Amino acid sequence: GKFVREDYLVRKLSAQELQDLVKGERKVPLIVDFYATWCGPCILMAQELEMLAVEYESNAMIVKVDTDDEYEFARDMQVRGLPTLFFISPDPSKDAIRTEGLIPLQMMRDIIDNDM
Amino acid sequence: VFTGGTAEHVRAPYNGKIKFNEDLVHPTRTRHGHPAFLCYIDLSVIIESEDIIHSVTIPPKSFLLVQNDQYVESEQVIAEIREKERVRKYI
Amino acid sequence: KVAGRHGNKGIISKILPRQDMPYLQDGRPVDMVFNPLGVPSRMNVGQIFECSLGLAGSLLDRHYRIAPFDERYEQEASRKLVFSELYEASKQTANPWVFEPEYPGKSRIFDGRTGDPFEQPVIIGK
Amino acid sequence: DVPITPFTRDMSASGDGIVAGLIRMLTVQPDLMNDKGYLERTARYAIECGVVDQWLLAQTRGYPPKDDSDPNGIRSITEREYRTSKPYDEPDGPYVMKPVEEREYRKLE
Amino acid sequence: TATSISLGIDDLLTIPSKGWLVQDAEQQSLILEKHHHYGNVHAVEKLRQSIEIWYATSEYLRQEMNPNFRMTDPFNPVHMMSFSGARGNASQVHQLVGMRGLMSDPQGQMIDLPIQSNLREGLSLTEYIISCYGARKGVVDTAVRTS
Amino acid sequence: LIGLYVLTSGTRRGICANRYNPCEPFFCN
Amino acid sequence: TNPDSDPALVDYDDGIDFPYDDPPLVCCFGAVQKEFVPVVRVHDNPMHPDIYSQWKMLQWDPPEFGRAPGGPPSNVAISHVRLGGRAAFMGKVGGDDYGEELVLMMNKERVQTRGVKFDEGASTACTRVKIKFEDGKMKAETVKEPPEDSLLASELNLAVLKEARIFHFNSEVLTSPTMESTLFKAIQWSKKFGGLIFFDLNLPLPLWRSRNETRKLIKKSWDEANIIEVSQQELEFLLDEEYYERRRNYTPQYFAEDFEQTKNRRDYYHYTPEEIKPLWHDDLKLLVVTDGTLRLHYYTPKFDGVVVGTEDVLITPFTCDRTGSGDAVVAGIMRKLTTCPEMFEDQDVLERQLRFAVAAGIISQWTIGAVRGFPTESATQNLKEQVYVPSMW
Amino acid sequence: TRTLQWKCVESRRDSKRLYYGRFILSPLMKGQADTIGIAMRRALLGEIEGTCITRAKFENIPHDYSNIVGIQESVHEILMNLNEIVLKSNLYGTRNALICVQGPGYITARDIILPPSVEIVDNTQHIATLTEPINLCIGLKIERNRGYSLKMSNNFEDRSYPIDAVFMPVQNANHSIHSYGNGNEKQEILFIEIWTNGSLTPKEALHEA
Amino acid sequence: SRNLINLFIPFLHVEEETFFQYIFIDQLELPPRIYNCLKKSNIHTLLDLLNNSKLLDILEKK
Amino acid sequence: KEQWSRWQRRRPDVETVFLKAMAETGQVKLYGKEPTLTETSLYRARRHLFKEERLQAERERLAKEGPMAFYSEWVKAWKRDTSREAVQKHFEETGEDENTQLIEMFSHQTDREYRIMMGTDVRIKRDPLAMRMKEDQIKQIWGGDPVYPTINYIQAPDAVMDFRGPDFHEPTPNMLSYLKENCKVISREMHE
Amino acid sequence: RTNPLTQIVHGRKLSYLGPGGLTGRTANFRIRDIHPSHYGRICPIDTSEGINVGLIGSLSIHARIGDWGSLESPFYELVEKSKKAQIRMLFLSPSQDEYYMIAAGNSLALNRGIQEEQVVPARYRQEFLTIAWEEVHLRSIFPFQYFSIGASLIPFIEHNDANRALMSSNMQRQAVPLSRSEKCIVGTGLERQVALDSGVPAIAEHEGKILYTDTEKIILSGNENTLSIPLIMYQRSNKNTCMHQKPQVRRGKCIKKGQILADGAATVGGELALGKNILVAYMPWEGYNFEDAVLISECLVYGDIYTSFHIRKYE
Ligand SMILES: [Ca+2]
Ligand SMILES: [K+]
Repeated sequence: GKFVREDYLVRKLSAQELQDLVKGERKVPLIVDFYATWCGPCILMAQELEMLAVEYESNAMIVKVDTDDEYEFARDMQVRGLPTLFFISPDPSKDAIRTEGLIPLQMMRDIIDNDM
Repeated sequence: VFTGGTAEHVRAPYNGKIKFNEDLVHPTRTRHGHPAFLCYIDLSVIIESEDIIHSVTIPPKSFLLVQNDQYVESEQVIAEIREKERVRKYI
Repeated sequence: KVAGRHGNKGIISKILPRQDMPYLQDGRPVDMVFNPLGVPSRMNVGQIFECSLGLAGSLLDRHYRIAPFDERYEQEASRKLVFSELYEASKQTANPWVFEPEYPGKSRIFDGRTGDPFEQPVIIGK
Repeated sequence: DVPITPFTRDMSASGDGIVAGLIRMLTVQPDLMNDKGYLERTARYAIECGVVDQWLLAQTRGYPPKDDSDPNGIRSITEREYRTSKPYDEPDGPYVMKPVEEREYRKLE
Repeated sequence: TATSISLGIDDLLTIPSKGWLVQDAEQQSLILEKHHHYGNVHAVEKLRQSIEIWYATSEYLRQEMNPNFRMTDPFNPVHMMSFSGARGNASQVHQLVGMRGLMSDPQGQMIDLPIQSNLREGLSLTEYIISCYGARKGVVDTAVRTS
Repeated sequence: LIGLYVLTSGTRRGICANRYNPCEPFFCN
Repeated sequence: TNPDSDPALVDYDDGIDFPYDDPPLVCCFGAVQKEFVPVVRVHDNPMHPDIYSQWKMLQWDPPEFGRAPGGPPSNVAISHVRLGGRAAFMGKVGGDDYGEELVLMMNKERVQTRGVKFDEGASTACTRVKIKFEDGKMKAETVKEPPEDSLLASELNLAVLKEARIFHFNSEVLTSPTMESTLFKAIQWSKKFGGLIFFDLNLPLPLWRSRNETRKLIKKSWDEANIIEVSQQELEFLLDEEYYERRRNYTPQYFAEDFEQTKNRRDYYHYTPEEIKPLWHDDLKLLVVTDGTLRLHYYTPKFDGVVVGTEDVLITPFTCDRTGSGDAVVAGIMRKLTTCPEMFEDQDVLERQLRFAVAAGIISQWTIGAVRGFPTESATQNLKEQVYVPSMW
Repeated sequence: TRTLQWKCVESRRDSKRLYYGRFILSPLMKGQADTIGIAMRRALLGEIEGTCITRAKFENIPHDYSNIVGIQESVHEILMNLNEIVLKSNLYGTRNALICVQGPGYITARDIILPPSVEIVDNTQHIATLTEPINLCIGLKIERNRGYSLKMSNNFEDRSYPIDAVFMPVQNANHSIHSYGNGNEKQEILFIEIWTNGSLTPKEALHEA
Repeated sequence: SRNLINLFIPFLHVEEETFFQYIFIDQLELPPRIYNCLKKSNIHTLLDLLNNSKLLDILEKK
Repeated sequence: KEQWSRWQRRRPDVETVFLKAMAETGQVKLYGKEPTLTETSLYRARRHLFKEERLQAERERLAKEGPMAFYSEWVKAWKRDTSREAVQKHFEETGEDENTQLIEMFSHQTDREYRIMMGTDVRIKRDPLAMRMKEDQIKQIWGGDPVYPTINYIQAPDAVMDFRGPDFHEPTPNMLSYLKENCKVISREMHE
Repeated sequence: RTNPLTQIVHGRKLSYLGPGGLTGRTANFRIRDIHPSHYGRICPIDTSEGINVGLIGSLSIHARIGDWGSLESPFYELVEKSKKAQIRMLFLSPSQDEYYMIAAGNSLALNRGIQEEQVVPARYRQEFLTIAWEEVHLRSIFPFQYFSIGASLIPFIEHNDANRALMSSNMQRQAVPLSRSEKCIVGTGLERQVALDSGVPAIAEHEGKILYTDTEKIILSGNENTLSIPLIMYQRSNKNTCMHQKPQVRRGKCIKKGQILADGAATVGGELALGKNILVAYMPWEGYNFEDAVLISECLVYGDIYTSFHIRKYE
């Protein structure tokens, strides 16, 4: 909002909204979160992405995908468990790196700069 | 509150079975719904414990809540000694 | 006027030097002395639990945030929580006076004036 | 290591106290003079008497006055006065505030 | 000061037979409630039994509190404070080491749910709400009685 | 009243004073 | 001395002559992770996408598959040690900080990490993938497996395998070609020394796609597991998902066939051994079906039955977390199996010891985080005695 | 050689301002350890003089509750920091000290200009933080005394804000009495453990008491 | 007063003169025989090992 | 069918733990493996009598063994022989009497061991049975670990208390920004 | 504004009296009594004797105002296979509260039978009764369900008599913010919400990093926008109490919207801190602690443990 700041910075995207984002040109590392509201650990994970999004205001774009809405899409994305992220490099030739589990916030920022 | 007077509970002082003649007492239904005996004489009950017998005297007009040959734990209520607001109970 | 959170209000009548206040078996003098007679008449045993657990928390360097009615999990849940934490404080910090098996939550404290112990153990805490 | 002042540096009070303690112990038990256990206690008692007497003398006589009203001219100060330090309040001293002209503010790290 | 009487958690000594008596009362209450559902007893008979069996148990615990203290722990700190008459009475100690018993709604009636736990054991959420009736009645009647 | 009660609460008696069945200083003043 | 050799020639021997220390050692094999619930399915009534404070409502009203979710084998090892047993973890981690942290996590839990290998040229829990747009849908392919999925058969610790009386693994390793090959070697070694094989399915997201496809993958590992733990949803999915759903939705048209059917309680259906025949095999010493912590349907060659349990995540609404509950019940089973060998052939003691597993799972649901709040043995034993009447314990 | 010996069985330096020392005195005849223990207990706790800052004098501030531009701490924060530093001195009397420095940087106890009578104990104690190059000069008064400074108004001087000094240097003391088990004269063993703020080692505090 | 002084004199006496918890035994490669022996004695970290006194030859290099 | 009662477990007591500890020592002989409520009640009446006997035994042991043997229990770093004969032999060899050796032993005692050793203080008179009780026996005083894990209660005593946690409501908007957002109040720029 | 607790609890008071209300004259003691419909809506403990006893109540923590001017308290609905049930939390007006079998017991009882037939105390028709779990309609799951804020700050409240807990809430409204506050070792976990809602701590209304912090203000930058948050230093409250805010964010740290930046008086680290933790012994001491007297040491005096700042305005 213009007068009230939004409480959450991590934007939820559809499977299609994610596709054109990957197909389109991104100048910053892309972090894709797969989560479910019923997932226990994803509550703790979701807070870290909000904290991470504050660290990377515009240097890195963080989005999340709900596996309830896109169960078939997450399955095609080689997602084996729920607390799973995907760091998509801005360079198309690079390889996306997938992390599984409650990775420490320190690792997350290390992946953004070292490998992206 | 409900007995309309002074009520004393005679509790078993020893574990064991209770021996008394059930014919000497009159059948009755207590205010709690439990069947029991009404004692109108100086009935003496016998509690045969592990060691010895423990004869206990039950005064008249007192409800006997136990049965003959019934096993009773210690400190368990045996008899009630029995020596007007109206309330509507909605169900 | 000083008061705990269990309705144990109190006026301050005396201020004593640290060397004549009663002290624990680690030598630390107590900061405030309460009348034990207040608990039985006012019937607020929560301060007894809070007192003992406060001592354990300071020694173990912990803070406890306990939702009310912890006995719904089990009987004597608060007693089980406080005694276990007292023993943890008595073990990690090697202060056997913190948890006395003979009388948990209580300890023998010494008179700061004469230096001789009070024979009956006293409940201490923070 | 008893308190000693220039007025009591000769330790003569200890000498008088020591022999006084020796006399005190030997007179009360004249038959235990050739007793090793009693002599150990006697000698220890003499030491304590000598220590006390020297300690008393220092408090009685005090210390001569420092260097920057009495019939027999004798000026003395107590132990507290002997241990009292100069205030170091000299306006030119480095320990006293000076006007802004000569503050010479030291630089930090 | 020299003796330094002081009460702890375990100083609040409970009657050894409380567990048996409460368990016996629960069995009678459960059996009677089951037959009330069957229709062998009516609601008033259940209501009386619930109130009376828990009041008799509470009174027996209070009755046996002093002889237990005298025979087992004569120098119990909580016992000496009340038995000597210094502070508190048997009823207040019974709230700590026995069971708070039955409270009363602000109409004189008895609340059929008993308070089987004391203050050392701690009350449950429902028992504590019931005990607020006694506290509210006590503070209100105190203002009336004094005025 | 507590302090006086403790003072006059005398010796432990009987089984509370001796472990086994038996089957003390004297002061002149 | 060759881990990759056939477990039929000379053993690894070494200098073990003194008896092993009780309790018997347990080996948990597979990836090491914190949290990371593998069982993921599509669920209805999602909460707010952003407001995670509402997501507790799905912890005390969980999806039926997520009633007692499992986790990585590390959780089973960690929970087993807190229950008093001894557990050793076999797996590979990267040389980065996270690999040190994960190994430090298990070390502080008294878990023997002597079987943990370090891959210096790898990043822990990091899978490098390539995104490809195939048939208009974005997909990914595993370019390089993570060090967890990269344990070679030559890196197995035969000392752990010889001592380990129970060998535990999940179906997550079956999603990695490297680990699947390594797993069968470890199973072969474990059988050689006499250890029992424990198969906790915990089917990950890919394995829920098709029943026929999944059963083909599980087929080899299912036939060599002495003990198998599955959930109700996993068991129904393997046999017929639609058939058992129709039974649950069935209501008699005119009148109930018995008084209990009138109450329309939750359907705690106990599968008959005839329905278990497709999944049964000769070596299967024990099969347990867990409807969360509510029912433990146990199956043995001689007998079968169900152990009734409970769950009270609502007793602590703000600190309830289903995660790791499945690990706790599995660890509770292995804790008692290693100490009560009579369980496999005595139904009465089997139910009594399984109640310990039920109590362990209940406590594990009362705290946020899996490894953070795995119950202690005394805590589990106390809850078992409080929950059940003394005749049942 | 002496029949009655004492020794420092353990000396520790937990931090710059927390020294621990445990001492044994054995063998003591029955009742002597109790007498020595309590007297040492009271002497250590309240009969040992210490020296610390008593009042500080600023120049350009209106009161001790204002804010100085360039300093990250309020004036009241500075006084509490000054009240926390530890000083050692064997001499009595009120002495002056100066903190005339300029920033930016951290002002520590090492930056205090002390008279030769007193010495700084922990030079690393933080006092103030300077963010901009201002010139800060503070006049200090150092006094050695017993107990604690009276917490009453004495600021009638030239804006020398008083500091509630706590002169006691022994943080805590404890003593234990153990039976020697001689069985012939009831000898006893006395232990004394002393905690000091570093202004004097526990052995010195044992002697001073 | 004298008895009190004699009690505190000894304190002034002087005598004559004459002229890596975060590393564990699991990580370092050890023989299973040695590993079990240490584990039986609750020697989990290296600090527990040095507090008790070809084992050392392999250990000293790491 | 046995009914769940919440009183089916006997309440953990100090008396039960000590009575069991005394049973294995032989000081007491209980009727069975577990002390009954009658025996625990009887223990309270005579609890002081048994404590004194243990205290007397320790005093007798100290008198016979000697200061070195008795107090070597709380000095782990003392490997030398603490027997009466060894102490006498050491004095003959070196001239250091028993007191000198005793001060030497306590020089190696750590502060943690010293605090444990304070149970032998002639004033405290801590129960010898309580000093040597194992942890597994102590836990039975309150009845083992709590079913609800204490880690839920534990909080570090330095925490900024993140207000964006799962247990906190949404951040409260400024009142004159929620109204502006919902166009209920026009800004002064619109007004002028 | 005596302390952060008073600022919050004041706005949640219920006044039975007032214009058109039942004043002290028309104050029949029935209105001064606990009614079974008060459960979860009006705190039974917090009588809060102000103008008169039982005429100034307080709302329960989870209590909410219904559409028809009614008090609604949430309960957990035990739906029996009735759809997905979406949200099982129902706010119940007092009218419909009476007609549900609400139970507060736990489900940790098992027998040779099933769990559904296990009995549990429950409320029905303003009456407590023991019923099996299968007849129960609702559960009260929230711990702080039936209590106000004052009574919810008492650890181990279930071990205190209710009347003492009534006065404890009164005393905590008289606590003085000290010069340096200190968190309680033992609490209830409600001090977090009390500090959060009191507005005494500084809460970031925007996300971003901390560019500059000092004793007077905090600079926060986020979304290419910077905010200069001012701090409150030595400001008198209506009860002559100092309100001082101390920054708790270091420079360069990133802050999410709604997180704490600085904490005011009687608040440490986002928690209500109205007192101190001190060593305490419960023994009689020569009569200086006779009855409710308290004996303290000089350590509390020269240590400034209970030193408080008070600002008086003369106008
Ligand atoms: Ca599973
Ligand atoms: K969990």
